[PDB]
Amino acid sequence: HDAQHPCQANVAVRRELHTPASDRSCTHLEFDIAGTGLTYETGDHVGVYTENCPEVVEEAERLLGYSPDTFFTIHSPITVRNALARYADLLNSPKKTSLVALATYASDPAEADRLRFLASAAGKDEYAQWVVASQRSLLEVMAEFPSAKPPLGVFFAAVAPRLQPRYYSISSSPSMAATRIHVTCALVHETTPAGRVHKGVCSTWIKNAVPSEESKDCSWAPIFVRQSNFKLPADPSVPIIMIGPGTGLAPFRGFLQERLAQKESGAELGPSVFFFGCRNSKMDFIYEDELNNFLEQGALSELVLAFSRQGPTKEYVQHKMAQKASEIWDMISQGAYIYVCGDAKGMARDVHRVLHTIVQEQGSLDSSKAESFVKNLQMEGRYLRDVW
Ligand SMILES: Cc1cc2nc3c(=O)[nH]c(=O)nc-3n(C[C@H](O)[C@H](O)[C@H](O)COP(=O)(O)OP(=O)(O)OC[C@H]3O[C@@H](n4cnc5c(N)ncnc54)[C@H](O)[C@@H]3O)c2cc1C
Ligand SMILES: NC(=O)c1ccc[n+]([C@@H]2O[C@H](COP(=O)([O-])OP(=O)(O)OC[C@H]3O[C@@H](n4cnc5c(N)ncnc54)[C@H](OP(=O)(O)O)[C@@H]3O)[C@@H](O)[C@H]2O)c1
Repeated sequence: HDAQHPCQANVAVRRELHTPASDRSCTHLEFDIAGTGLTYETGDHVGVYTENCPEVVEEAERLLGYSPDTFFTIHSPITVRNALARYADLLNSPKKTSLVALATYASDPAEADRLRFLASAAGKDEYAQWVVASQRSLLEVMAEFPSAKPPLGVFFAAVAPRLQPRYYSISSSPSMAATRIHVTCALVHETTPAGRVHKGVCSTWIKNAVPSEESKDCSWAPIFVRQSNFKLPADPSVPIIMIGPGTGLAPFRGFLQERLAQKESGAELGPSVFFFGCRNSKMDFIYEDELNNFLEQGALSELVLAFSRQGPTKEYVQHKMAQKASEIWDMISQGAYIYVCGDAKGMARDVHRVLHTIVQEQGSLDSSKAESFVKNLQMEGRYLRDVW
């Protein structure tokens, strides 16, 4: 019932979205909010509190040397083991103030000197490479310096920051489902430059959550809702363009549920065009069936697709945007809103760059005018991005 403070909501359904032939995974999850004061609007975000994997917690317990059977008041009582699971960010990289604190408690002079060094101005380049670039966890830094043994209070006050909640762009509309909060969540699983195997904290928890639809002893999590400006226009007559691939599809599923929801009790839809992208029609084409239904009805006018690993061609959403550069510019002159959701470092940037180019050819403006023009779709509120 608060952004800072969560509501114990349960997991009703949890399903894999990829096919058994997919090499990756994407979970569809539904939070049951019946009887909770939680309310949400299309395009809003849901924050989720999660916990650490037990192996990671155990490595911390090894390193810290506490009795897990100690109870204590995190600034009502809790055990060391549960505090590490739910309140300690163990896997991100220690800030410099956290290294300072470890050094204070490092009984090896050389280890204590190295910790203090990495936190000093003199050590900034080294910190950037050995800690940040390599994505070394608090648990690794601590193993590198085993004489650093901070007391329980310091550890939670200065060494480990709290385990932040993870945000997901809600993928359902309240009209279609006012009792369920829908999330679409890619399983994260990387290897750091230093070679640590990292399981995404919240995306692994979601992947393995037990839903009430398969057992009574079901999973639950403290959730909460964050209002966003990623909202549909006032009236359906306004034409809209939705661009996100992969999990960038999430908000638009709510968008299409909302169009349809209004559509049953309302006016004709404006043209809807959705650019989707994924690896293979037979692997990660999440929500395929639902999308064709949205087409059979009037929810979405059209669904361009981009498959980047299936077939000879590496097709991306922006590549499918340039081919359709004529129709979308017409959409702009008709007053269309444009939505971009998904990966922020590559796709959004690439899509942003493509957008600037399309106006030049289909608008006859120079680079500066195009830039100012696009900047002005943003200010007007017609160009929206939900990226991460
Ligand atoms: C507004 C918003 C909406 C979102 N919507 C969605 C959505 O709809 N679907 C979805 O799947 N996700 C979404 N995300 C992203 C999501 O919130 C999480 O970031 C993502 O799921 C990973 O969560 P995780 O806890 O599992 O991974 P984490 O455990 O947080 O890991 C995150 C990344 O950090 C890397 N990492 C590991 N160790 C280190 C280190 N020491 N230093 C630096 N980096 C390290 C990992 O390799 C990994 O790539 C959204 C994010 C935002 C902000
Ligand atoms: N390499 C990266 O830096 C990168 C990019 C995106 C996501 N991720 C990670 O992978 C996980 C799943 O994310 P997701 O499901 O949204 O991503 P995804 O499934 O990897 O991406 C879906 C589609 O987006 C395509 N794509 C990749 N780069 C693109 C670009 N620059 N422009 C346009 N399209 C592009 C992918 O192509 P290909 O995959 O065939 O290249 C794929 O076809 C996330 O946890 C995320 O952190 C990593």
